[PDB]
Amino acid sequence: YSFEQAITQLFQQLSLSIPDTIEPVIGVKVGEFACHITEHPVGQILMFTLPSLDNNDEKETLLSHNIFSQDILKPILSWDEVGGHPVLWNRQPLNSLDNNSLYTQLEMLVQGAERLQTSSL
Amino acid sequence: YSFEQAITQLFQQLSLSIPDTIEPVIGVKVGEFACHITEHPVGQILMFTLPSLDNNDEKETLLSHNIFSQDILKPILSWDEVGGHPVLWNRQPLNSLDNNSLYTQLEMLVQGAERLQ
Repeated sequence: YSFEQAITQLFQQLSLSIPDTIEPVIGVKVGEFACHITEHPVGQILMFTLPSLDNNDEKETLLSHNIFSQDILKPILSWDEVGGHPVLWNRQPLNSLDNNSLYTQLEMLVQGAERLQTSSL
Repeated sequence: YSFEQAITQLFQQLSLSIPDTIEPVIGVKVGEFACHITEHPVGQILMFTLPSLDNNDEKETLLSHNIFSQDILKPILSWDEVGGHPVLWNRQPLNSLDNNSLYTQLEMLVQGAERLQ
């Protein structure tokens, strides 16, 4: 199961037109979240977005978002030390995907991005 | 591999006595790190340890340990809000394990705990 085929199916389930040329890093906008999909490392489908973090959130609160859960697609909050900004991402094997695999991954990623903006109050 | 079979092979490699009855959560002490191994969710082998972080590390420094890399066994640093302590963990599918898969996962987890310094 290649990246090309994976993206195709995903775009077919998003009511999106199958791109004639599938770039290495694909961008899909879900609401206000620009999500990027790519193969990294080879054999793994990685999805990531750049969230907005409340400057008033402590490290403990941010790290609490990364505790393991029963959903292996729950995204991880990290820092692009170099880029100087947060990176939220998830990941799964390209060889064990199901019809709804990629959609759920993208959905769990956005859901995680929304939770991060739900914390100030 | 069933959870029991994976644990048995790992313990043989670590030369550790295998309990008569294998519990769902299994611990192993490596150096100064107590590591816990369990199947969660079903079909996934989860390992985690409770590290001691450097109080000098800022928010950005701690979260930088979580960026994705080429090694899918690189551990994730998180926090248990109730216990009030950090939790470092990694995970991989039970259905795609090899002879040294769990040993490598444990090695990567401890290596990560050491990098937190």
